[PDB]
Amino acid sequence: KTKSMEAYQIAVGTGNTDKTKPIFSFQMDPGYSSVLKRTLLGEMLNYYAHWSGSVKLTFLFCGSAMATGKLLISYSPPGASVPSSRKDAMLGTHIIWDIGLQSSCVLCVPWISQSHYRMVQQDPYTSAGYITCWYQTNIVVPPGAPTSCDVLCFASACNDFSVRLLRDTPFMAQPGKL
Amino acid sequence: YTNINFYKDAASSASNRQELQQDPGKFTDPVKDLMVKTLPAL
Amino acid sequence: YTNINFYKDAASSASNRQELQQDPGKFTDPVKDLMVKTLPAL
Amino acid sequence: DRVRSMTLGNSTITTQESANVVVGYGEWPSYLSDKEATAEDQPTQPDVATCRFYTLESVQWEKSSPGWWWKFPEALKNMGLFGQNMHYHYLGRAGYTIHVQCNASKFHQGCLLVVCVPEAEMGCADTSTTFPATELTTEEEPHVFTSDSITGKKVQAAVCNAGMGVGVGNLTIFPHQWINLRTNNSATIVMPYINSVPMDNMFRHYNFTLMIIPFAPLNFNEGATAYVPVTVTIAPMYAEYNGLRLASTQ
Amino acid sequence: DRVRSMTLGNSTITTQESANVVVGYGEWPSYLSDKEATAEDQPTQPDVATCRFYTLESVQWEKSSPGWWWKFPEALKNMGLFGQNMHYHYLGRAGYTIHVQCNASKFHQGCLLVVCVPEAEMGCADTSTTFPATELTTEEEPHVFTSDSITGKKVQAAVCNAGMGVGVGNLTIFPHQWINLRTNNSATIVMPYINSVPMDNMFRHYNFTLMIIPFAPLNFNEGATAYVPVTVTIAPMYAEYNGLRLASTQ
Amino acid sequence: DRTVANTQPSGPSNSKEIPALTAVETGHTSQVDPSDTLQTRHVVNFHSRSESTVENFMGRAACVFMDQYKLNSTDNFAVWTINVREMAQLRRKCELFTYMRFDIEMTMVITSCQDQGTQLEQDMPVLTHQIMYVPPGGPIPAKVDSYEWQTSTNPSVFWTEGNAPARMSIPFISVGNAYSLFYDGWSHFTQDGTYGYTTLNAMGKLFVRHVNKSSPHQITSTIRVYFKPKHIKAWVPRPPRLCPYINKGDVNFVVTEVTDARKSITDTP
Amino acid sequence: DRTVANTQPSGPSNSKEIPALTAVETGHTSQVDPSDTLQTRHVVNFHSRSESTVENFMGRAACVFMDQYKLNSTDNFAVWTINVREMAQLRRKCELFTYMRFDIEMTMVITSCQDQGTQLEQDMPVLTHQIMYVPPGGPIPAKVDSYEWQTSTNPSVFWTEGNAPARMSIPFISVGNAYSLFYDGWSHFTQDGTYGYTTLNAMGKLFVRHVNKSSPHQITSTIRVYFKPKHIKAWVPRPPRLCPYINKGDVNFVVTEVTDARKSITDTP
Ligand SMILES: CCCCCCCCCCCCCCCC(=O)O
Ligand SMILES: CCCCCCCCCCCCCCCC(=O)O
Repeated sequence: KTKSMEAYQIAVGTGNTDKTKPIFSFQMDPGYSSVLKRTLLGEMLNYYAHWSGSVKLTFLFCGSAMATGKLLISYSPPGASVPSSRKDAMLGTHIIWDIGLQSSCVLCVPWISQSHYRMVQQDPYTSAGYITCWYQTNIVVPPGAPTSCDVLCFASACNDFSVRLLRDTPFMAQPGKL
Repeated sequence: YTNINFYKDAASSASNRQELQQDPGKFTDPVKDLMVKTLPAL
Repeated sequence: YTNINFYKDAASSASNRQELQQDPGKFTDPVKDLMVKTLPAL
Repeated sequence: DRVRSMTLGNSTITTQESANVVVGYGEWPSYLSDKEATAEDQPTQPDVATCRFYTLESVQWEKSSPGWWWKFPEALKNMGLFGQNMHYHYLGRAGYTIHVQCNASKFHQGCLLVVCVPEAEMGCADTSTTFPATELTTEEEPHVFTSDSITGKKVQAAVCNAGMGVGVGNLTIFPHQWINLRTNNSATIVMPYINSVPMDNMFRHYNFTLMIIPFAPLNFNEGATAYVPVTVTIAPMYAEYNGLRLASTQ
Repeated sequence: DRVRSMTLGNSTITTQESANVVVGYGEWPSYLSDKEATAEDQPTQPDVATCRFYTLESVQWEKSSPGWWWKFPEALKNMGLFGQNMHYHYLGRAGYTIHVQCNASKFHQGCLLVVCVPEAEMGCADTSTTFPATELTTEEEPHVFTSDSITGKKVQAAVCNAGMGVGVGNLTIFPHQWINLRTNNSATIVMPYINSVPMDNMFRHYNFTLMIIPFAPLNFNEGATAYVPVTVTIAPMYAEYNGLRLASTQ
Repeated sequence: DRTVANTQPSGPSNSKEIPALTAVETGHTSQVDPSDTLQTRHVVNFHSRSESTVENFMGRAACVFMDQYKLNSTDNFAVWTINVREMAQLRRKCELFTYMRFDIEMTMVITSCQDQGTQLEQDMPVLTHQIMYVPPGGPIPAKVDSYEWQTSTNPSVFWTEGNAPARMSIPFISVGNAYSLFYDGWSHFTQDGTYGYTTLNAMGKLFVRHVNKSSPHQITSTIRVYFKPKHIKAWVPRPPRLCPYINKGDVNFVVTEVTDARKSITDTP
Repeated sequence: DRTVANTQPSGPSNSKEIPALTAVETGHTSQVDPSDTLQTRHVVNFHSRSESTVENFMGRAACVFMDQYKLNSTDNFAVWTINVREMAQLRRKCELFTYMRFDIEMTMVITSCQDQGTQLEQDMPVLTHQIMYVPPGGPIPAKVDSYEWQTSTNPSVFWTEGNAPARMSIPFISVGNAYSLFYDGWSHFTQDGTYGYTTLNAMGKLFVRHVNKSSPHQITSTIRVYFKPKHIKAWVPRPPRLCPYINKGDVNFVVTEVTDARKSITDTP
């Protein structure tokens, strides 16, 4: 799916099976996590070696107007293993999204770090947490409506984001004369 | 020092490395009608 | 001379070699209660 | 007026179709005052850690479902730092906000009654004996009512009497709200602290019981979604604790 | 001036023969200010529950005892609500007061040096390899020095170098006090928070090490008590925690 | 040099305000702050976005050209058409904006080395080099001793080896109001010719040669040119180029992948 | 620049004041002056503690790195991880404090010498060298003619032989509020990984190479780097290291002796 349009589609379903398992999970680290490495924020972050600030993620529900449901999205600060149940994910920074007319909800990571700055490259001393989603309630649709919908996510920086050290991007290489 | 020009030409000057001006409203908020964060979007 | 900076950056400056400030009380006298030399310690 | 947004701690709940929230008896929860206090110690007052939304397990509303009940605050144990403080503290005070979510399309019909009964006492099916404490509270799943008389060392879960020996239709005296699929999909109830003593042990005392009873049966035609989930979310407010000792294993 | 009384939380320590307490570098511990803060959240600040005296295990000072060391703050885990908050919190700040008790009659002689070394780094006996983390910290018993060179995947516990590659007699530069049986029987040291970053993880970082080394050997004649115990009591002060998540099992 | 915004204290709230809820179909980016959805303390931020400016970002030398000329036919001099689409390092940085105005500060580095031969016994004096910029439409030399080398009007620089590298400054010399990096058009009015940005690029050529006439044995030299933009202004930001470059003249590319493959949707390394 | 305290006159005294008597268990250092226990005259002292300051003590260059690269595979360039734990002379001086903030003023000395061979007849022009500092996380060159050498964003210095040694200034580039020389912790949160100060050291690498392509015969060069700290601040003084160093990475040591052996307790040489 890395060479198609399905990479941006987060599938959602209506069923009784596998309702206790995560919808998606990835690392918060913007510098090197494959999920958000190549985004607009990541591309500018790879020209720098230090970063700080807060990041906000919004989700759009691309489904039928008659569908309704709830979702739980949580950020777990680093220091523990990745949560494996919704009881573990409800003890952190979480927000409950009710799908409706607004059709979008915003989650903010409030820059929990020991130092003032972190490093773009992967280092054990400075690392971020994990993002996970869970089913607060199942998705209910009326008869005659599509069973499955899709969700899209957008990432952007806040007004307190900054970068200090300047380096070269690692995404460009020239094997020979053009 | 740092404010003395020894050359008449304007291109023969140091780079402006101490200027900080920003305007993110051009791209973040291009909508014609004002939107309030507290109030519902629609 | 000796007080003119030809470079805008602050790191591009000479070392501060004419500063003399001391505070030996931090280590020599860390006790909470004051002790008088003439008076007995205990 | 349909839209409403509630923010507490690090959690936020958003609704697009709802009614005005109901404050229990018209009094917002608050902290205990010095004149009304009886204890002699410095209370610990966590704010963000122990006062946030906690989403419980969900249930499926089938056509023949008779109802469910939950017995707080014990159901809120072992979740977050709210339960952990309970184990180490002999006394505590708290207030709660209850949000119940149930959604359906425009081709579905049904009605639900959400009511909080303070100091609700349940009688046994066998009048000559008592039931174990497991029947009242399990802390993991909702207990279900029944549409007929049952027997054994269990509570009388008949929907006619609701287990309290009173009419089911007269429960509207207590603070309540209705969930009608045609109109609304979420109900929110704010409840203050109600007890005879200013503080009491949380484990051995059940302050209030949340009961959801479908007065109108769910009905739909072929082709519609048959799995309608019901989810309950509760958030403690103004948590206060007095008395520190070794943890209680229970 | 010999008598002193210290009260913190629900615990109190009384001494009848002692010297004036030593404040580390002349600065009393306090809370972090807004200008020096870097985090963006509401810190939880327990006052009575997590700031009180905690008495560790005691040890016997024999005639041939070379010494002992403790590596806080990990040694303070699993005791009270101070350790419990550590498991659930990624970052924390605290200050400590250390009280060491050792008593003897007028017919006993000996001297002890109590010193807190910030950021003390221990080298391995085998210079070509590293030692497991169990050797540095055990959290239950004090680790003992030795009077001769040792080998293996362990720290060099020789009293001559103290495990840091520096002279044992030059440790007086750090805040310290002496316990002379003829004069005093208790030593108290107050230490502020010292670190490069405003906050750091407690589990993986060892802020300071408490070392007790007998410069003067214990000696006594027949008929005197041969069991002289040494007890250490530490009390956290101005505890602050930022960052809440699931508990860390370690 | 102002700092970033500070954080304001927040508390518990239950009301009809919905900062989190928004609509993304409007085309507006949400302005939610962390204080709006969580309980936060008060902190003073002194961090400054001082190195994120365009002027500081572009303010660093980068290699643009490299060639070799020898001293002992057409190998005695080098010819370069001045373009910034020959090195990938600087091409990617300058393709993030559609139009740009800037003044370059060119510098050159010249090194020489004797060639490996059977006979290497020679004694030579210091070497001198000449660099000439031919304006567009000017005559182009065809030989080392051609008549165009006497720069009556064209600029020239003479640099003896062993001294500091030469440096020069060039102003805005574009016919239009800015440099158009991307041009979506054809050269001719009949929608024919060459499609791309080559049509608008009319910069002149550069010539380098050896001033010394001859040497007993062959000697080869290499020249490297570095550009630093200053007094820069940028317009119309553009997304970064994903695919590696293929040819300098055009923007032809091959199909690539957006991101690196992961094991599963819920896979955390 | 103030002077030290003067001496005050004293006379015979018989009273209950006991300046000499004190208690050393309190942890306080006695402040007794020579006038307190003896009869002294009045002298004016003009001596000043002007060279005992930390800034003046640290204000002197010291060697930090030394390596060789040759001009004729991987021997044509040198790679150095920037650390101050490779030379004992400066390591001992900088281990007397736990935390320190300072700005370095680096300089380099480059020398070249022809290698001894059977055939030595050659004539070569002046030589040029390039030094590039790769920021942490940046691409590292793998060849002399690799593409990373064109420093679009990374700093670089070109120094032709025969001129004055190059010099540069670097500011405080630490993530934290100071440089932690001693770190008592583990890299991972599970108390595993590497124990020592290596975890906090995240400084970038340095690359040196020859600009000239080739020479008829092999030539070798040596580069030496010197550091001078300025605008320095120090905290938490530490006792000096007694035992000689064994490995750069860690602080492992061998058992040594506190002082030199004497014949007896009452032996005066
Ligand atoms: C060698 C001495 C004379 C040198 C004259 C200056 C070199 C001419 C270059 C002018 C164009 C510079 C900017 C062009 C960049 C672009 O084409 O976008
Ligand atoms: C060669 C030109 C570019 C040179 C760039 C400066 C060299 C980088 C060194 C930065 C770190 C200096 C201080 C680090 C000391 C330490 O690690 O404690």
